[PDB]
Amino acid sequence: ISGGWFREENPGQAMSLRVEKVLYDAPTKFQHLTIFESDPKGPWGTVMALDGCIQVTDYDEFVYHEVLGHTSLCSHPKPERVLIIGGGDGGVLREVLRHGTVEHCDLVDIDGEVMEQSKQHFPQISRSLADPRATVRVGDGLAFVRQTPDNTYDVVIIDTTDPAGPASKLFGEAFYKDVLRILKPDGICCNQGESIWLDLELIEKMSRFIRETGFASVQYALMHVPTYPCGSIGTLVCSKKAGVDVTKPLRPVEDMPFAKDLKYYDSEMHKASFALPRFARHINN
Amino acid sequence: MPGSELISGGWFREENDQWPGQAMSLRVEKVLYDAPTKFQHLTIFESDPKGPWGTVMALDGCIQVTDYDEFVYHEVLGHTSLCSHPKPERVLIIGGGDGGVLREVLRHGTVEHCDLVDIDGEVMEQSKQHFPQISRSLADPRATVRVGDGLAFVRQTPDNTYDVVIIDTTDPAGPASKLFGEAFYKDVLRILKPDGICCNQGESIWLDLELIEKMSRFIRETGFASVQYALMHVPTYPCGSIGTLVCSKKAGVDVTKPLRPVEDMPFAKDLKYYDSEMHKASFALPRFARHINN
Ligand SMILES: C[S@@H](CCCN)C[C@H]1O[C@@H](n2cnc3c(N)ncnc32)[C@H](O)[C@@H]1O
Ligand SMILES: C[S@@H](CCCN)C[C@H]1O[C@@H](n2cnc3c(N)ncnc32)[C@H](O)[C@@H]1O
Repeated sequence: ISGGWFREENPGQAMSLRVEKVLYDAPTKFQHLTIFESDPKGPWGTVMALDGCIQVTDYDEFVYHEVLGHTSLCSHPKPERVLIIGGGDGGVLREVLRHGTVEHCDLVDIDGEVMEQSKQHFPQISRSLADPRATVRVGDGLAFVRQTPDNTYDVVIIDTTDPAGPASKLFGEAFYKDVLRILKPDGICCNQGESIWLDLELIEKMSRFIRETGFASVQYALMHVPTYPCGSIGTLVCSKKAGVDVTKPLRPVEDMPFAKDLKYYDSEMHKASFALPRFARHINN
Repeated sequence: MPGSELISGGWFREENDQWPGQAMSLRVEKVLYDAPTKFQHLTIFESDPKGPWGTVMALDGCIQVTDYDEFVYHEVLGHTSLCSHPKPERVLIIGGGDGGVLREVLRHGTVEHCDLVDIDGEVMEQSKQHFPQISRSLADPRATVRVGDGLAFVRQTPDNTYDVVIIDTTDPAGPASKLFGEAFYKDVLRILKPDGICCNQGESIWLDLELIEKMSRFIRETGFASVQYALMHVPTYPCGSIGTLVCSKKAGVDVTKPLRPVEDMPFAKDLKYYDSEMHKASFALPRFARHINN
């Protein structure tokens, strides 16, 4: 409520944001969705949470959306067809659609209410959802990839909630076999790759099963997000083709017309993301 | 501003008007220390043993160290600076009474002596009592630890005394206030030898960007040839990161690329965060902050 504290806890730590006004707080068909304006004496703006876990804020949203969208597309030689699983807020889709190469993007999120509330309360995040290059569907991403042809996509971006709720299977090897299949030979996959502080064991598990399922290479890109647990998150950037080094940008964004509208990502930051703290560096070898 | 009332209903809550609208919280298993010293409010507590954080120290309600992530800031301060220097033999730490940066500095076989001057002797005594893995080098024969204001210490120190000066302070509100000022950086530039390096506690790009820009400008104006900010990942600092301004007295020095890589040192494998790839990556800043570095 106004003057209280949205508190995110799931051990012995919580990140909290002061509330100015609650805009929406209700059950969807799948999740508990909350949207509030945080204290205007702070920089956060409007905040969206799902099942108690912060998803986007006005002040820092650009980080994760730019890192997912551009690290993957600038690693691809000519990304024309893209799939986003999850991503119902539209942020990754806004970034992907900056690229002049993209002809079509399909976005599939299980919760149609996330798209609706993002259109109502996060116009700068959701502008993309109406673009005629995108087909936006309500549905489970695991079912979607199981109905999708081999060799459909240049890039697949898995922008999901954590393993504990409706995204559970999207962190498993069966799903990843299907993502490898629906990618074209030169395809790239990236995901919501979780934390090196909280989820190191899961990142090592997934990096190994993704490689073993048939991806030629898998590297974790670390990013700074103040409102995600412990202040960061990462993405596993995976290449179907051997001999690809996703840690150096193949097509640097500085050669693109929208490079100077980005707030976080550029080529120095792309290369820097793959340097990991010594305790974690074995992820990237 | 803050003291004992941040410990409320089972938790320490990092509420501060230096970061409005937010607060990191850690749960409290047992308060170990909570009292005003001669200069600051010192709080030490054991966090939830079900969590990883261990013991936690705060000053004037600002989290300073936890057991679990202290290695990050101490390794980055200590090794980014020394690894940027051709032969760092004489080092000064202003602040740093927990000993963490000193522990890292003393890994270096080049160091003949390090002086440490912290205003608050209570911080050193409680670090020895409650953070032994952090404070393990305070009594080293290669260190001299003194209790006093760093502003006075630097003004008394002769020209051309130190190869590296590390300014490991609390925030600008309390006793560290003048350590974020031009007058003080004048003295640091003077006490450095010609090929000196300094670095500091350079605050947050998400909360203090305007302060970082101001320090960067006046450090260059005092006469330092180059100033670059290195960003690092610290979960228990506000917004989950902090930085350091790494400054070269001499021109032609690229502090962003290690001069003496740590990998050619026998203790490289002992570090938990820092290495040369992390050193080079730390100077890459989000586009909105990149003007701090050029
Ligand atoms: C909000 S987005 C994360 C915020 C940063 N863009 C995570 C989305 O993942 C969706 N999600 C969770 N599970 C699934 C499945 N199984 N399929 C598709 N999308 C899903 C969920 O409905 C969110 O809108
Ligand atoms: C705890 S240390 C930072 C935590 C990571 N090592 C910050 C130290 O700055 C000291 N400090 C603050 N002001 C000054 C002055 N003016 N002089 C010296 N040391 C100072 C203060 O007593 C802390 O122990």
